[PDB]
Amino acid sequence: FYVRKIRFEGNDTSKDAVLRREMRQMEGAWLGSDLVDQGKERLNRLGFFETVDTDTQRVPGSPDQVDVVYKVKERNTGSFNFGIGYGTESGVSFQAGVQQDNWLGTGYAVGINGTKNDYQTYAELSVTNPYFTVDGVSLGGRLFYNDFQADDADSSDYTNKSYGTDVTLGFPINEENSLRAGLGYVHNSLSNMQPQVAMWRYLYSMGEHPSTSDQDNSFKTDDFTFNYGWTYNKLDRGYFPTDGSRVNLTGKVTIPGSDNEYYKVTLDTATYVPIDDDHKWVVLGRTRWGYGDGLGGKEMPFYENFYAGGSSTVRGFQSNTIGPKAIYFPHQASAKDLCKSDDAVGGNAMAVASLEFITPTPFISDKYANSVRTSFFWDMGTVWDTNWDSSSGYPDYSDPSNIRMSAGIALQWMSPLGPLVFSYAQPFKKYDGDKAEQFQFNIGK
Repeated sequence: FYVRKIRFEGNDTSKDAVLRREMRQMEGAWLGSDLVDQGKERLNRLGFFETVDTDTQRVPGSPDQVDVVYKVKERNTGSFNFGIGYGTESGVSFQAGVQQDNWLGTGYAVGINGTKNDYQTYAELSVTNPYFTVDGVSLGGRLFYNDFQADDADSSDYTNKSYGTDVTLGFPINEENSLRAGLGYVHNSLSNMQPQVAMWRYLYSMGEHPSTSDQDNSFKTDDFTFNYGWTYNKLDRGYFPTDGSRVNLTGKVTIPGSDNEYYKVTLDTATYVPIDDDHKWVVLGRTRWGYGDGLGGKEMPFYENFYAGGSSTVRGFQSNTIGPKAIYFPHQASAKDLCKSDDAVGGNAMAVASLEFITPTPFISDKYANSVRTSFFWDMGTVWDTNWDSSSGYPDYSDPSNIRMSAGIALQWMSPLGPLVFSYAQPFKKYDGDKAEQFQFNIGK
């Protein structure tokens, strides 16, 4: 018996000539099991396969010829994910999931994700194909479920169960630049809303005028959107930058087939300026911007509002407190006129800025220095409601000018339990109903 052809079945991503080198069986030359078995074990030495087996196939219409088939399977192990942590005004957060790129030689990248915290429960099904022509260009699919409990996020009472879809293109415009664009669908099921002037104005705008009696009432919507974005990143290191910037522009727009008629746009900038030779003293320039409104006829959805205050925006203020507050019709909590509250609602417009100064950590003169970052900050921000008709006795929520600020210290440490962050700030400039939260902490999400 003699070998005619040495075939490689399941040679998906590994090259043909590569696998031909790791086996010394000559074509045309006499077949020997000794040379077949040695090629299989050498293919395992490469370690790019889970299972390698030999199968000598007989040639059709030949009493002598035999084809040597090496049936191989590449071990593309999927990504497994799990996450636990704490944070002031977010509480105990659970972030677990699982993604697979090899599924099922399509060759799309499929994944199932999940999130659970005090106010939000999220779940998604992802499907996207990278390469996809010239560069890592993509067309993505997203099937999501979301449950938001406004009372638990420090806002005025309501509950919004969301179901929707995403069809997003991801053009990599540079090594440091990305540009995404997509289509969307979103079903929002608003329920148990607490009556106030700020959210009843949008329901009166949508033509769905409800009751002012008590909490129980529904409002289901269906929307189709065009999503766009851009991400610039020139940060020297990932998690503790010293030089470079990061810009994120992510705005959406409603299609004329949707129930809601609105547009919303956001901008987030981070600028790191090192003032030395060893990048020990650095100045961080962070800014966050947001704007949206009811594009013709009606007002923008209050679930799409902008919020400020807390660990990620303005420290010294409890989560979501900065900006407008709810003006209730009956009573507030556990009367025959309007009731102004301390409970935030957010706004269609917000501007946040922050000047931070990172210094070397005192008391630590070691190689443990690149683990902890000490910073002194000055945080500033405001959120307002464009459509708040002051034509009253209640505060002008349409006024941008009342910008609230804080000063404080910050500590970041790559702790044995994961990323640890704690801040302590004084809210030196506060306005009517703004709630303070001096010490704020966040552990490894």
